[PDB]
Amino acid sequence: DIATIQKLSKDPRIVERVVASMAPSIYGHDYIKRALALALFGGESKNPGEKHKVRGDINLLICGDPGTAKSQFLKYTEKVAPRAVFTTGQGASAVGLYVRRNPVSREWTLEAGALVLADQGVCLIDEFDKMNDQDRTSIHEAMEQQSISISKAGIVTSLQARCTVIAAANPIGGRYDPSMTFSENVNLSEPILSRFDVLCVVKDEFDPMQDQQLAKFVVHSHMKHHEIPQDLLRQYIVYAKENIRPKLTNIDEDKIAKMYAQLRQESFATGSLPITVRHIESVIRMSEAHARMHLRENVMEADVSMAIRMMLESFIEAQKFSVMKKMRSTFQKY
Amino acid sequence: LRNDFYRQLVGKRILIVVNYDIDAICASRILQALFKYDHMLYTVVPIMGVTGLKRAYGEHQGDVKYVVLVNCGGCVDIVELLQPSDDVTFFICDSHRPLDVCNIYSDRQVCILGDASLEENIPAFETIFYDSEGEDEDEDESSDTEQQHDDSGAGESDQEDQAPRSRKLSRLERHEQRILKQRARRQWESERDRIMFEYTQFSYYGRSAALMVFELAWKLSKDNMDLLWWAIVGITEQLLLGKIESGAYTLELEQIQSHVSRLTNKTNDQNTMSASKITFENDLHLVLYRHWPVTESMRYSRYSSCQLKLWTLRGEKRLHELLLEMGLPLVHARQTYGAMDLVLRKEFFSMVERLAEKYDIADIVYGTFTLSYGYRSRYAAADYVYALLAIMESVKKHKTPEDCFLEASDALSRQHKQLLSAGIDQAKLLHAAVFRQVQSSLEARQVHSAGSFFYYVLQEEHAFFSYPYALGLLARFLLRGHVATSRARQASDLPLIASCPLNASEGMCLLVGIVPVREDSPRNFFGKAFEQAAQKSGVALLQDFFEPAVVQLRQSDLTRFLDSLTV
Ligand SMILES: Nc1ncnc2c1ncn2[C@@H]1O[C@H](COP(=O)(O)OP(=O)(O)OP(=O)(O)O)[C@@H](O)[C@H]1O
Repeated sequence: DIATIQKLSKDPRIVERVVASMAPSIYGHDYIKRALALALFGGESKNPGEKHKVRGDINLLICGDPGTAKSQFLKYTEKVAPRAVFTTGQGASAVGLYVRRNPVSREWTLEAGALVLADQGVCLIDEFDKMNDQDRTSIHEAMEQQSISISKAGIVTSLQARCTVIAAANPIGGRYDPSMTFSENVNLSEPILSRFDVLCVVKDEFDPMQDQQLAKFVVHSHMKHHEIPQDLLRQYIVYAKENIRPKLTNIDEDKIAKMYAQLRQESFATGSLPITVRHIESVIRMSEAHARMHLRENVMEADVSMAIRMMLESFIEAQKFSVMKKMRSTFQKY
Repeated sequence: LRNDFYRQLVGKRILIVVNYDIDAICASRILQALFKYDHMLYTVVPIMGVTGLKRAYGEHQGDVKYVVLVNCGGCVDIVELLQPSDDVTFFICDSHRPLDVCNIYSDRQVCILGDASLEENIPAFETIFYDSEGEDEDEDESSDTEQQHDDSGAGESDQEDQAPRSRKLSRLERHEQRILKQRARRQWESERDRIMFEYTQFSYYGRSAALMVFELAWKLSKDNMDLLWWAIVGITEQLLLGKIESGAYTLELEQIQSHVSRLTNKTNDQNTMSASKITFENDLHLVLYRHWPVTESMRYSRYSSCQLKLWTLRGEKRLHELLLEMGLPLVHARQTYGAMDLVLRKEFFSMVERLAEKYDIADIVYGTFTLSYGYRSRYAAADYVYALLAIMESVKKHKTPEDCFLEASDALSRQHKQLLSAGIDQAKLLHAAVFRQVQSSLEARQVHSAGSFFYYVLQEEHAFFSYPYALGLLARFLLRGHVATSRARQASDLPLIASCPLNASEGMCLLVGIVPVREDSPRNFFGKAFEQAAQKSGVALLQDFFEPAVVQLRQSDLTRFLDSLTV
């Protein structure tokens, strides 16, 4: 009962069976389900010669509603995924609990954060967006340079921060804006805007049929008194991000340039909120993520085109009532 | 023989040593030595191809009568190749043996070292050039052509009842006055059954290039230890009975030991530093027991690997289990064998030889030699040759082919060794870059069968696989790779092809042919086999090498040529 993997793990329908074990909580919301599903085990170091170490990292973000269930989405991640720590918004001043090393004070206890304390894993945030700007400063390298570097003690040593990042914040403006622009929805400074990722949002409008469907599901959920189990896929992802080490090959990597141009030409000063050369490479992260969801190690148009599917949906998500830019632009792509 | 003909060799000469080979350099540096010994100045040559050869002779448009080429010859009736040859002395000594007969005959400008237990091709000239059908070398009934041409009195002569020779049967008509042509073609074609058995179905190699040369210089009283080692290098190249055959291994255990052991110039005083006369021992073709740890070099050879299947994990599991029975430590399995402690690194092979009898490997141990220069370290039998092949370094400087040749021949001295370790290093990195592609291509399922063979093609250029030696090596690691584990026992026996990109040369899509499994003596079809499609459609093909098993095409003019070459 160990080939539990390879009695099943190679079917074509298993693109979506992973979604059924994210959080068995929500009727809707396939998108973030799939996004966290891929990003829980995706990753590649691909250290080229002496330059740098690229990423075992991503920052998916959902800036939704103050009270749509978001903070519950996070916990099953921890209850399956191998590492963590719990932290909520309003952490330290981002310094952390800068010591000088003496046998006075009996060693003047020592640490610098928690990405120092949990690398190549997770450690949790909730309800961030109403926190000290003096932390939104501080965490703003470890995400991408994946490197720490300190001073201001008896020492200037340095240490490794290879991680990813939880998101869990809260919007401003009451609940959530219309399709009117996003930079107006929550106001974070210019040199933080740099990185960005899996852009989803719990925008709400009322359907009574769906209200009936899910509410049946809810009361059914409240009616349990006394495809995948959590019994297994835990180990699938241990295996998947530990042992197999995927790749890429030239198949269609020029198409990426036309779509980046589709950003820059359809989006200049309307929506295109400095989404530089990190999210593009996050394209690759999705593709490599997909093939490790397959234990493939290479791929054809499939995985990359799935990345294009999801991104095409999202960037239509976060526009104006004029909401169909890449939609009209990609019926030919689609 | 040339205990008589060598006494011709005093005048001027040209010593050419045809396209890159380890037979070549080993066979030639000895003769460079020999020839600055009897006070002769001469010419050694790099060969880039048959055209390189022909321009080379063109640049040497003198009357150097003692012309010499070695390890070549089967290209033409080479008087047709080399017209201005009038009575010029050539010497052939090639082991590419399936050679033309017009080069053998015409006892003018050639050396028929015809010595073989195959008396099978005697009239092979007695009917193709000696007979003919529907020919012009003849007379007519008119009085204007009343002169007797080169009357062979055969089919080479007329077919109109004018043949004074050809006295086996009737004259005027057998069944008709031109049944001459009938029987001519009868013998012609019924024995092209055997002519086409030659040169148009299969090719091979024969014997040494330079062990005969050792016996030549042995009769002049030279006990050059180093010459034993150089010839050893020349043989241990294609001693690889899977690559190209030795055969005589268990007979040369008498031959060469008898050359060298019986004449013991010092039986009691040899415990000295410099060049303490060569020894012999039974060891492996494990790659590089010596200067590396086990666990990387237990992993890049094919034969050790394919039988135990390590490019997947499970091979490593059973591997560790046999290190277990061996009881090697893993640290010790990751320090250089010499860098190990003593007793383990003494008893290593002592145990491995007998308790690998029982676990899936039988064919790793060999018989070979090794020796010291001094106290630095104890060089190995082949770690020259696997350092050599890494010197075919086709850099874009345009000088590095011939320069690397000249470097290589300047390597096997006892002097130049700072480069020899360089060759080792270069070799290793390439050797595990070999492995680096097999996992990629196997488990991407790139094994294109496409009918009667297996087939590979690749996409861009590697400096490994710019040139074709590395390419044949690729093909000859994957093949065992795939055919171990993806098959039943029926289809393990079919041949293999492989593309070879040359982004350097404007797009040519190089290829190399190679053979199915475990048939040592039953060798290549591909002495000609590719040329079928060359006839059928025929597109810009080349056969430039005296090596047969190779071509060079355009980037993209192959696939339809392949579809023709299905059969
Ligand atoms: N599909 C669902 N299944 C179960 N509970 C749901 C679902 N959708 C909404 N909820 C409920 O909505 C509530 C949302 O509050 P929660 O504890 O998630 O704080 P939050 O929504 O993260 O708010 P904030 O982050 O703004 O503090 C939860 O109690 C959750 O049970």
